[PDB]
Amino acid sequence: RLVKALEDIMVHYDNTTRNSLGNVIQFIYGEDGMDAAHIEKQSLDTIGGSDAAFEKRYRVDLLNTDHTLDPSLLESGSEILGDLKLQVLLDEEYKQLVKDRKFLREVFVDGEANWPLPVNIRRIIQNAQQTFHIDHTKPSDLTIKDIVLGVKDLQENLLVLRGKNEIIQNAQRDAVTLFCCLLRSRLATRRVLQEYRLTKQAFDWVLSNIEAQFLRSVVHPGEM
Amino acid sequence: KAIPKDQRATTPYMTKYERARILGTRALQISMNAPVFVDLEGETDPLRIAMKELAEKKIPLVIRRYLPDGSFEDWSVEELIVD
Amino acid sequence: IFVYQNNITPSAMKLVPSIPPATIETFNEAALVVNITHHELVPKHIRLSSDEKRELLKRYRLKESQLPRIQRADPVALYLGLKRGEVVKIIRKSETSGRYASYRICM
Amino acid sequence: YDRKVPSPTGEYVKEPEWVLETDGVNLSEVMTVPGIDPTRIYTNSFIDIMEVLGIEAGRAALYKEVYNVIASDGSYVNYRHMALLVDVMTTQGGLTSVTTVEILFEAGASAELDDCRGVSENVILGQMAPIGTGAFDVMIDEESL
Amino acid sequence: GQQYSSAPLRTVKEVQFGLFSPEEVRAISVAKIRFPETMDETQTRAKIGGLNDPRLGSIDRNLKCQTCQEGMNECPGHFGHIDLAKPVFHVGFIAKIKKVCECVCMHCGKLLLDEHNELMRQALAIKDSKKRFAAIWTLCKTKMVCETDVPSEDDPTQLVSRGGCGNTQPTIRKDGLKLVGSWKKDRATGDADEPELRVLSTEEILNIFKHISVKDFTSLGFNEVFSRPEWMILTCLPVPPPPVRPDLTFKLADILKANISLETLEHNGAPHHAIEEAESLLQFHVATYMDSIRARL
Amino acid sequence: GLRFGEMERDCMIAHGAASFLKERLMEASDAFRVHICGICGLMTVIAKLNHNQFECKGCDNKIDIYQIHIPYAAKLLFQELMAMNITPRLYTDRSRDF
Ligand SMILES: [Zn+2]
Ligand SMILES: [Zn+2]
Ligand SMILES: [Zn+2]
Repeated sequence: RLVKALEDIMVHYDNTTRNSLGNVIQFIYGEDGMDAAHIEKQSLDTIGGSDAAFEKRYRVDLLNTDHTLDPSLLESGSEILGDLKLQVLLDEEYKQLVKDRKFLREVFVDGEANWPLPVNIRRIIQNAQQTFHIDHTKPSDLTIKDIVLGVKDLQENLLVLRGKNEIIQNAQRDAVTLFCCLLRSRLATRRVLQEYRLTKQAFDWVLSNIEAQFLRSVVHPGEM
Repeated sequence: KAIPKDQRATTPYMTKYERARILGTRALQISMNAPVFVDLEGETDPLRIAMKELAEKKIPLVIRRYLPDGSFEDWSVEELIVD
Repeated sequence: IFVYQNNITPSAMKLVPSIPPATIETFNEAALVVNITHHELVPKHIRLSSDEKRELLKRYRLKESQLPRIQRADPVALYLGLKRGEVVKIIRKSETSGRYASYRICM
Repeated sequence: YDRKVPSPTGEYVKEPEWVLETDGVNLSEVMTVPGIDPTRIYTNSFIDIMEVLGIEAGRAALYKEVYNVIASDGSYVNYRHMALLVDVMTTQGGLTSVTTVEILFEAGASAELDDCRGVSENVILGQMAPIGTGAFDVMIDEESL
Repeated sequence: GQQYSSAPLRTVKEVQFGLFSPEEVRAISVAKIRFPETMDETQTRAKIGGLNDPRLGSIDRNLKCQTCQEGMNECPGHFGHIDLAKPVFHVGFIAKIKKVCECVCMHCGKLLLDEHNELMRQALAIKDSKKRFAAIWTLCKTKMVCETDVPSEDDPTQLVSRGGCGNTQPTIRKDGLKLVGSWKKDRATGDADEPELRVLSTEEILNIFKHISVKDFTSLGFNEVFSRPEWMILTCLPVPPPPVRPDLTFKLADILKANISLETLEHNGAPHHAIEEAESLLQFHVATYMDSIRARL
Repeated sequence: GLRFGEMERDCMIAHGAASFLKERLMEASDAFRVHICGICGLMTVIAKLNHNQFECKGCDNKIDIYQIHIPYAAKLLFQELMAMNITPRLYTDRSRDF
């Protein structure tokens, strides 16, 4: 009986899910436009943890000698101590990590951090680390702006809906919110330099891959 | 009721279903002695030919995608990204 | 809006749709002792302007009958005083996208 | 019961709470009892959930009844499949259950318009069904060199 | 059929169901089918301009109809017609015809309940046209009068007028292929006991249906273009070509024997009751014809 | 067993295999061809293929016409339904006059 009731629902090339009448059952399939074969359980890091621990891991304060990026992390490290306009960006990234954590604690009241999402970022990073033979003993040549603005730009290309109007834009941004929290938590500045140690070249490859993989997770029109 | 080439809002990636149906329509025609567009660097098997065709982007076909309300977009095989 | 303590009469309640355009809504008090739109399972329902609605339809390219429905006497619809033909946007939390919006049109 | 809740320093902790559980249901009235939290009251009767709190809150109850069934056996099915079901059950605004010549006569008199998207109708007509591989048309690319 | 057609070729994307009005049936006919015979002009075992070739099909090998030619094989079949001396019910809809009858006033043809009622304004709102008919019929089957004045929503000291008439309504019963009305004046007080049974001729039903408002029959699930109520009553009857018949001719024969002799009676002047009984054999043979065409397969 | 029933069909729908589903559930009952008025979708069209004349007597129309191919069973099925005063009208277009 369930097969007879659902048999006609299909995904359409607008990404909507509809019955044989064309009625809308869902405005995007699964609320996220993904195929469930391309989704894996990942932990959303912002959500858990004490407030002290979250601010050791993610806060970069370039105006403070205790709380900046050690210069062994980064080639620019000496030169960014006390720099005021980088610290504006980095404040903006932290404010976004902070909101992220609050948002997610309202979504997941319980605190459950592990949830299926597309694009297994940890395994892309571990690959980048093998593939670029990455020495944990050398500052990286990544810059602050490379990270910060590179991660913002990537979000603009994780596309599930493509319509030029506002409405479709909002839908697009709502579709990709939770993946974008996972993303900003994983590629935040202090993690990229201090935990992952990426180079520029590795980091650039991490991104372009997250993007290809994300795009290949989108469900295909026509699926029943 | 047709949607101009610009302004197209559906994916630029080919879907598994389009891919399957392409390869298979083209191998049907290869199988009935239709002219081939690609170098047979050995292959005798029509599906396999077809796929080399798809890979060299030499399959001159167009996918007409209907939207639920009757309107449609035309995407050429050439242009669809194959991932 | 008129709130009453335990009933109205078969023929009182007949005086209600009665002075168009001006509408009249009745509530038992007990239904109001608790605010149901504060309950965790009830997500945020937002009445769209008739413009909003025009836009919604144009961008999905839908007819009105292709939208999901909410009935006139749905509790939340009573609570927001919706009228037939009006659309709410429902914005819900979602374990797969975090946020998701859907829409129902009143019947 | 244990309830995971953020602690003053930010990490999640257990905090036990007493909870009551009943045989029988009267949601509209028990909701109103002084001393309870009316925002977190529940019942496994998703019909009553829809009658008092509305279609959306019914949808979410219904999902959570179906999920419970599936998980109580110990298995795990991705969200979207049970989401789809539950949407189909609640898109007309209520909870709708999912469980020949004669009929064509009725079609006649009603002026039934068959959309022709199903697999049987397409079979009778000698066609493919606009599903999957049939949900687009393939055409000869006269625009190419 | 390996021969060529300049008519562009396409798949079917929509099927639209309805009924054939008698206009459209006369409209796409070739032949008027009147004699009920195959072959022998007096006595020539060859072909007759009356049933069988009068422009529809052909066994014969002859790549011939009415300048549409092609083989006894790539010919669709063409469609015949037979004008019917009297209206008869379509057997398939007797029970529908009976329920419409129960929702409409049987003198003016106007819906027994309307906007002013309310239990009926909820039934009118229903979207599914099957559940809507269902629901309005449930509210009207009861209604034994065609009101004139009715309490309005508003300040009920006052009444308000509707399309009126005031006539009492039968209680209708099914007695095979005949519908039977029974009128009263009350439910047994003073003023009038003993109903007045009386059969509902096709004739009058068909006439009441033709008087029902587009608004009103739409409200009942019918459609102004594809399906009007009146088309449930046959007046003009489609004659399939020989592709359809593999012994259904033996039965349309017998229709015409009956159509021929209902007309030769109406012609002769002839008693009320003979005309009626010939009317009823017409009906039975038209009904037998289709309840036989439940041969689909 | 050794069949292809309701459940098998459903699996093939899930995979999206429409061509397979059409091949397997067809008739070999041949694809008969037929002309169809585009106004009244009926198989009423008189097709003079040799002098190239196509008319709907009744829709008064010789421009809007199509060809279709359908199983013979279906061409019967439909003429059966016309015999019973039901119109099963085949249109080539979905979205209409509007
Ligand atoms: Zn012919
Ligand atoms: Zn009347
Ligand atoms: Zn026509």
